[PDB]
Amino acid sequence: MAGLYSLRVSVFSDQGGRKYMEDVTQIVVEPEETAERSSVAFFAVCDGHGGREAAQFAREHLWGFIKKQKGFTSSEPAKVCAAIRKGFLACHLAMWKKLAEWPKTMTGLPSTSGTTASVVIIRGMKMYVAHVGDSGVVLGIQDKDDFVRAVEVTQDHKPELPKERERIEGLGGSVMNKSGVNRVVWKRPALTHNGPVAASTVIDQIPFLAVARALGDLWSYDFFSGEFVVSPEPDTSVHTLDPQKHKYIILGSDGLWNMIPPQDAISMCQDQEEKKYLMGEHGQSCAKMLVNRALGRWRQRMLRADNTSAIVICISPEVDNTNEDELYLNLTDSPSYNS
Ligand SMILES: [Mg+2]
Ligand SMILES: [Mg+2]
Repeated sequence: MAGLYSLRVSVFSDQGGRKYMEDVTQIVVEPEETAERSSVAFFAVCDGHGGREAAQFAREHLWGFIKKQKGFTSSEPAKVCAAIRKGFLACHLAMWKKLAEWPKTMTGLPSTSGTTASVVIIRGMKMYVAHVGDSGVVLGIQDKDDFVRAVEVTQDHKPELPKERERIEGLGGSVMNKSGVNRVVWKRPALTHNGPVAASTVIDQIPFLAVARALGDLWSYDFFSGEFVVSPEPDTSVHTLDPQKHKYIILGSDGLWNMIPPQDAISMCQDQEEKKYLMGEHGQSCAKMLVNRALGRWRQRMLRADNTSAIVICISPEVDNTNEDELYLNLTDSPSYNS
């Protein structure tokens, strides 16, 4: 069952109209002694907020925390998903220890930085997907066909999602519509012995987050229960890749998905793939095309563009290799990339 297929990967991110770039992306391909030096491929999009520090920390450390966990190289998927979940948690817990080193807010309080994190890990014919937040992951599947259908395989962790609101209200928080957007409302401040700032002023400085799960956001720690109101535990899923039917995996931040719906995005990739081999080295990758398309829609709607990021993975049943901004991967050939 050790199947042969190829991937072609592109990635692009743009700051949009924001003053800082807090989106990050990551791609790591490395041989696994487990799969007899067949390579595992890790892809991630992290949409940071409250400062770039958390997203940058996940960029540098999330994959290492994941692949260290017991059961990660197990052949049983339930154990792989369990290891991936533990790696998210370990990365979150490592940020807590880093918090003193991250820059203070403009009022002198500890950093409020946090980040969504969406991860795709391909090993063999299996695709593991883990996420916290709203940087969605979309598959394209061809059922032959000249139409590729989008499938959304992650659900955004919005505060008003019922499972999330239940968890938040159970810790003593609330979910409130603030200016048309539902937000987590937490009023329990992080109090110290040596800190100067007034407690009532700490309370007013607590963020109102638009996601209910993230890595970081350590202000959400609940001293009473020991839980974090903004949860670092990801949803996990496993899918069997069928190179005859699966054609695309898109990971993206909400800068992309707020402008470009899943089917629009998958149908655009299907159109760009034709063009990409007519412009050759100098056409836009699918990822670059998606980001620029979203930026065009932000502008056309007269809105400041968010940070916008995408990773597009094209799946091919062939294993025979011209776009300079695309990485070709055959995982049974032990490629190494950024590793
Ligand atoms: Mg952001
Ligand atoms: Mg965003």
